Amino acid sequence: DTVTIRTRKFMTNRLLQRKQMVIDVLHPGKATVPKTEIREKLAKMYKTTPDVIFVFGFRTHFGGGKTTGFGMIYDSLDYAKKNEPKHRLARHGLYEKKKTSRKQRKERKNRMKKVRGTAKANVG
Amino acid sequence: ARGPKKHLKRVAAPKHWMLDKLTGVFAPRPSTGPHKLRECLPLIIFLRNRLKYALTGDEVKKICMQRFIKIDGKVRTDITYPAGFMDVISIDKTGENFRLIYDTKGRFAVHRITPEEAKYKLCKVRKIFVGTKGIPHLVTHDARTIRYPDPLIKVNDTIQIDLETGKITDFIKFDTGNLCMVTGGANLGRIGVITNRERHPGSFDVVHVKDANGNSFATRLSNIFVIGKGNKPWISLPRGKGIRLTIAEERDKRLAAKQSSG
Amino acid sequence: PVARSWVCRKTYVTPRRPFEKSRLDQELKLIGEYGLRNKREVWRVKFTLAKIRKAARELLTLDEKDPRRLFEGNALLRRLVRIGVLDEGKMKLDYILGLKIEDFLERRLQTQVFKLGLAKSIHHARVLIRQRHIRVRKQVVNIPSFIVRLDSQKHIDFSLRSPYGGGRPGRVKRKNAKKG
RNA sequence: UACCUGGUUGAUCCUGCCAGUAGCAUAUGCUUGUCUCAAAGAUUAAGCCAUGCAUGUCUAAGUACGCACGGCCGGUACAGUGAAACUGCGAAUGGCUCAUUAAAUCAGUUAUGGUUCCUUUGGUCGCUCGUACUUGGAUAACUGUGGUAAUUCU
RNA sequence: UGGUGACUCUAGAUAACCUCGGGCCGAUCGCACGCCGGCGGCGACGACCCAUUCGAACGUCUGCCCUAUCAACUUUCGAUGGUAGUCGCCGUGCCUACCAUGGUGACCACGGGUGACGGGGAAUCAGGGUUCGAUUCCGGAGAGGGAGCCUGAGAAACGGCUACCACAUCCAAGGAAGGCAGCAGGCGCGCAAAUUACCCACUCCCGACCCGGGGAGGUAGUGACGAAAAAUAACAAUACAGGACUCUUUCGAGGCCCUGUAAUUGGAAUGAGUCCACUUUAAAUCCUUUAACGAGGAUCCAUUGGAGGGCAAGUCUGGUGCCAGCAGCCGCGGUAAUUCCAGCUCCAAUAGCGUAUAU
RNA sequence: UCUCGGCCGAAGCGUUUACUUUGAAAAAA
Repeated sequence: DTVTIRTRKFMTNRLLQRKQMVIDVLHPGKATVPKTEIREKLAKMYKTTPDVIFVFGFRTHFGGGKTTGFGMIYDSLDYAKKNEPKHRLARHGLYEKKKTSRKQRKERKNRMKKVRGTAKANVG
Repeated sequence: ARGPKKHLKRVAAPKHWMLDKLTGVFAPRPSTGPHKLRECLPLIIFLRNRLKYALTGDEVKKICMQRFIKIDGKVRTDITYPAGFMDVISIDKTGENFRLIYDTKGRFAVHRITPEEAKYKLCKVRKIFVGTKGIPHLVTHDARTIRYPDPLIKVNDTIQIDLETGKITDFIKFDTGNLCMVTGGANLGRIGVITNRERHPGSFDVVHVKDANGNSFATRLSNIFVIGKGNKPWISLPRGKGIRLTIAEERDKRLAAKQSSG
Repeated sequence: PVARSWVCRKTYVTPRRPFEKSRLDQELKLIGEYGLRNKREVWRVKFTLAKIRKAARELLTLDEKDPRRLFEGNALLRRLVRIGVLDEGKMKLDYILGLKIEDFLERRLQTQVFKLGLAKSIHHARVLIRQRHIRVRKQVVNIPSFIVRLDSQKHIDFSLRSPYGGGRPGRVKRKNAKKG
């Protein structure tokens, strides 16, 4: 009703098994529409399922009129898992990053550099 | 510096790439290939900046490593592969073909070609030499060696190459009155009929070209690429027919379009 | 090496003589009529007009049928007409030098809000603009120095969310009515 | 915006500089609410450095006999992931700094018909008249014994 | 045979050589499978050799600051040229042997200095010019200072090695290990310059790689270097003077006429701020968006300089009395100081302003 | 143009610089 979606640019993009577009969302008196709501409106609009819809980069114009972002509709969830950035999958819960920081990895690598053979597997 | 350089700063990148400044510090350093660094478009620039089929270099790498791109009929998985003048890009997944032809502004315009024209290209021979038991060899701009060429082919002539077989199917002599296109310098991207060729021994020979509308310009001999015999090109031309429009005419055309705009 | 850009340009010039009565009087008069915050706004508009005049003089030193003169002069004249500073019929490079800082200060959003019956006074106009009560065509404009174009003049409404145009009572009115 | 003003004299007109005046770039003092962009151990010390990180790398396609896991079940040549190590490639790019350096560096110009060139791309690759249904010896990794206070030593 | 403006070019034919330190002519790997022992398709990798790309290295012409209290320089220990060679990737005094005596210079050679890396460029600028350019792009050079090397295609490499010099670290005193002018950070130096943060999501680079790595880079932190926008109030009714088409004797009134100490009276408006939810983005943050609260001394309290002239703005008041001080300059201060110290008032710029220095 | 010249069939330095005008070639920022 009060929130509308219109996809200005649109390409079929058979090379990455997805359709990509720019989303213009009209929310004249509300906060920035959550990504899940935009995803379900897109799924209703393009006769697909919400799990293959990946939206990002939503910037709201000055004054509160409209938000603009980008969206992708993959042909299947397999192609979605195959052609999406890992963080965009992690937003949907389909990916889990490592639980260690860069410092720990670098220090472990430099400690491994000091040992030879299978002992390299026995470092902290 | 020691040895070769592997990076290309974004501002140091060729201007015809139409790269912007704030995206990053680096530009795609084109791979070594059939075309020079400054006269080539990397595959990543064509697949991302021009066709918008990808948003980042990661997606370009995905597209290329799915083996969807064929430059001159062969699959290339190098994102920074230098595709140059007259190269034919084929994407059978989307069923579309492009020919890298210079825009009248000096830039590789996205020029879609029919699948029949996608089967051949035009190559300007750079050198001809007899070698190794008297076999004649011919080297073009695509850096491809062709043995046993026609004896009537000389330097600055342009052969027509069948991309599937790599053999010469026809050729055009560098002669006055043949159509030609400029591949360097100020007149880069312009198309016209050769009028005369002033020769300066020991130096660069200058070729004079006349536009279809009658605008005469000049160029060096190395920057002329014969396109057709007479005034009939052997390839399809971009939306501009090689005619350079003065800024006054560009402004007038844009204003006229805006007058009838929607 | 950084992806950042450093091209930054100062938009004004301070006068050579700091304290001269004539210049001070004229600058304060301009501030008074057009409700500007300080002298730097006058200096900024003067710098804009000075750059325009320098371009006009440069173009005027060329030949009449000069492609650069023709192209650049037509561009400059069209730009000055589009913002309404120049008359639609005064489209020659000589009429550029006859312009004044008044012609540019008249095109601000403050002046246009005050002169379209949207504000009681020009300072009221600035306070309205700075508080997001004014919109142009569709965008809520908030910068009083907005130089409105000629086709943008006819669309200066009173927003669609401001208490004066959008009907939602403001903080003060809501708080006062909620205790009554 | 192609500009000047105060100061030698009892007063004047000059030469003339001092001082003023406006940017700019460093430092510094006082003060500081919002927001966007953004420089930042150059100047003196190319002075000295604790510590941590900054260059690593495997595909279906070089080498798998680490049960480290492990299968469709087995007396199975090698199921498959696969650390380690050998092999290959990169480490000569990047980043920093400006101490050198005065036709030296550098810029435009031209030459290599006076040279080298990993890589990419194309070509050439039975053009040679004289165990092959696949040759040999190791050396890692692995096991096992050690030295040294000490190291990415061996 | 072909080509160049030009070869002692390319190609062809001869007569021979062919370095154990061969110089090529595949003993390599994956996938899918089809015919009568054999035959094969798609690849990956590797290897001469020629082009090509990326270059590198060398030459040509023209062009760099100040100095003559630098006028002669080079020529023993190559200085200019020629011949032969050596070395080199090749041209070459690059280096030798022999020969010639040449070569450069007021058109400034040679020497010295440079708080001199060069350039694209920066500041200023009527027209000319002056000054700057350590600094993110290009080229050069260096890795504490010199020198010599290995590997490789490419290094005279320094997050490679070897040695000496200067520093410096551990030691059981026998030995061993070093190179932040990388990113942070520390000391020191000084007038003078930030976090021992997060991430490879972007830009690209590297690798056997669609998969790994990257203090390169990106993102945040400090940040009044600097630049852009930009709040600190707006409106109305009133006690007041002010003002005007009108008549009036000074009023009336002018409120789509307008000022002010008004710390009067009102309602409106709103963001600074604190908290929400999104949005942003690898996570964050910051903007933006939506809410809730948030202004009357709107205490949610603007400063820095100055008030004799130059140059804007008080010979008002109090104090000091050639003191203390101000003052870029002229000058002020010696008991009515417009100039100092303060109060009030004003005015210049304004979230900025003063000062020192260079230009 | 001079070996005369491809719908009647070509001179475009067959003695030099400066200067002036043109063209080519010349990174991006």
